[PDB]
Amino acid sequence: ELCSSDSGTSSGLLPSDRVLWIGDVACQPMTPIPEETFLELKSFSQSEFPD
Amino acid sequence: PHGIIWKVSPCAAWVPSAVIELTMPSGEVRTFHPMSGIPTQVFKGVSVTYLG
Repeated sequence: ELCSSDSGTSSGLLPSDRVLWIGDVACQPMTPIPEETFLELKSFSQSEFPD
Repeated sequence: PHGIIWKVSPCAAWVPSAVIELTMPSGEVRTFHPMSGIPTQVFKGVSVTYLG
């Protein structure tokens, strides 16, 4: 919730283990699609999760 | 040397089937081949199947 003081961060050089990536996600180049397909996909998605 | 290629698919059911040219109310028109009791790759909710 808050940023507390840390003595190990005074040197200015932090190792790589102090960096966390929430979730496994990869990106890629995309292609634009019409609004009708996106609307149908959104409708099917919101219908797949009625709760 | 020649390179003759064959494609064999064994089957022992011989169930009736048909073609379906479905048109969505939005405007999309596609076609698919349903089987007798087998799903036909449901296209956004519609899972119409064929019976014999």
